[PDB]
Formats: sequence, C-alpha cells, structure tokens
Amino acid sequence: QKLIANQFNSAIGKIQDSLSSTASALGKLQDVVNHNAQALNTLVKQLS
Amino acid sequence: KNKCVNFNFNGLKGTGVLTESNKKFLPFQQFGRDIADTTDAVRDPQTL
Amino acid sequence: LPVSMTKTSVDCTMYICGDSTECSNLLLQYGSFCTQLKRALTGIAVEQD
Ligand SMILES: *[C@@H]1O[C@H](CO)[C@@H](O)[C@H](O)[C@H]1NC(C)=O
Repeated sequence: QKLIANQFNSAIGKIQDSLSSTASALGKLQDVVNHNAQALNTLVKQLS
Repeated sequence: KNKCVNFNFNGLKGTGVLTESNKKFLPFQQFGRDIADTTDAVRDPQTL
Repeated sequence: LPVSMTKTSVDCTMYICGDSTECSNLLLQYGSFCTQLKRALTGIAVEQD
C-alpha cells in the first residue's frame, strides 16, 4: 500500500511538472481557438 | 461631436461618433485605416 | 479532448452593408439568406451548450 501511494504521488508530481514545462502539451485545445480566431479574422479581411 | 451623425468628410460619407483622437498622426498623414480597410480616423480639412 | 467552440453570432446586415441604408433595402430582395445563417449560428451555440 505504501509503495503504491508513493508511486501515485510521484506520478502526479511528474504530471504537474510535465504540464508546467511543456507549453505545447495543450496544443490540441489551443487548436480550436486558433481555428476560430483565424476564421473570424479571414471573414473580416474579406470585406476589404 | 460625441453624437451619431451622418458625416461627409472630404468626400467620405459615413455614419458614426466623432471624438477627439489620442493617436498622433505624422504631419504628412491625413487619413487612417483600421483592419479590413475600414476608416478609423480622419483629420478635418478645415482645421486639420 | 475539446468539448466546445466559441459561440459566434453574426449581424449579417451590418457585415454586408454596414451603415448604408440603401444597401440594406436592396439586401431584403435576396430572400432568407439572413434567416438560415442566423439559425445555423444559433443552433451551433445551443450545440456547444
Ligand atoms: C478658411 O477660410 C476662412 C474664410 O476665408 C478663414 O476665416 C479661415 O481662417 C480659413 N481657415 C483655414 C484653416 O485656412
């Protein structure tokens, strides 16, 4: 039990550290916002 | 000023609110543009 | 995993004609292009919710 608990805690710490260090980890979620913003900008640009 | 009015500025027709500008045009500039070729600012031909 | 988009609404008359009243009058002549686009956008917003 103690070993499993320690492993779980260490894994959660590694997860938070990886999330903090890796700025591109959430790229899949930034992608939708990027598409929406770019589509809106392109629609605006079409007026010119 | 500070009222929605139909303006005919130097041949430019439109509707909007005229307010004092806080952006410093260079002396040679006399007409501003926003994104999508939208007129954002203009200088008075009679008072500059 | 993404779960929703940005709920976007478009005022087509302002986009197409802006402040031009004559253009807006002429735009009425095209039919229900406004209504279908607005309905699709509203459906997408309720979709995200
Ligand atoms: C415009 O003309 C009027 C009448 O000649 C004059 O009083 C006024 O000073 C002029 N304004 C400019 C900016 O030249």
